[PDB]
Amino acid sequence: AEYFRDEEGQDVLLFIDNIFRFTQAGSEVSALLGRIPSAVGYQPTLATDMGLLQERITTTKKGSVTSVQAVYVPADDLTDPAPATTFAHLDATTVLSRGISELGIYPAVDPLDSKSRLLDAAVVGQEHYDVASKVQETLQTYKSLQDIIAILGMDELSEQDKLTVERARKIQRFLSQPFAVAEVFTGIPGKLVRLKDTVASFKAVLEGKYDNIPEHAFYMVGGIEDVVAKAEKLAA
Amino acid sequence: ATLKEVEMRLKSIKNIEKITKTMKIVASTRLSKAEKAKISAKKMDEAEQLFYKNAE
Repeated sequence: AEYFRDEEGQDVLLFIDNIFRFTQAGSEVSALLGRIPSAVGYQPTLATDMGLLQERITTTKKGSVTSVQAVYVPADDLTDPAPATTFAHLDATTVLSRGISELGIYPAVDPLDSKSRLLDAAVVGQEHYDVASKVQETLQTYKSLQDIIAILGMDELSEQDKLTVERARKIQRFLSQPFAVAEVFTGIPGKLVRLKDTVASFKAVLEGKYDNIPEHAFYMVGGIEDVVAKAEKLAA
Repeated sequence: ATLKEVEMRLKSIKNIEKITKTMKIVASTRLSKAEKAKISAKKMDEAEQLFYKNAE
């Protein structure tokens, strides 16, 4: 990557898999090196080794390198120091939780936990930010309401809350989009929708312009045009 | 693990405590109105019962 970044002077697009294995590898030889076990048996040189890797990957005056680094988080304990150290060092975190996979949503990206500081009302402008702010609130409310729904059900809930719940379920399944590489693992034609189009399509939903559309007609389909089309499909 | 599975279960128990607390309070709120109605109603009923009694 350095040869590309510097010497060839081009852009790169690094991918590493899985960096827990990198941590783990260092941990194994730590013992052999005779170094006293650190927390959860990790190498005491955990920080500096991570640091050398992470620091090496950067966008210099010369090249620019876009790393995408997979991390395996044992038993989804992000608290585990090795994931936690990596969590800090990475610029644009995305968390993919098991639960979301189980909900049948592929992406498995947990929207609440995926957070990137690249999202700003300047970086992606006021509209993008505001739309996303509405999404974030809607989902967080929905999560809060899960406890109430669990025992009480839809009872103490307001009309406003009911619309929010309905929207959240629609958004939850609007996020669901098939991957091109899951024309094998799901056998559904992949769908890639341009960013501007997605912002617009999500904007419409939030405004409730398509809250007359069934919940399952948002499920595992692309854009608004597709959501509408799957509404037509269900209608038929 | 033990700690976390305990902890999540304890959080659940906490949330349950909170909901049952909340519910109990709201129940009290509803109860006052309920009692108010029942007096007025019972008075009306008693006037009819007056006939049934006296009629034996």
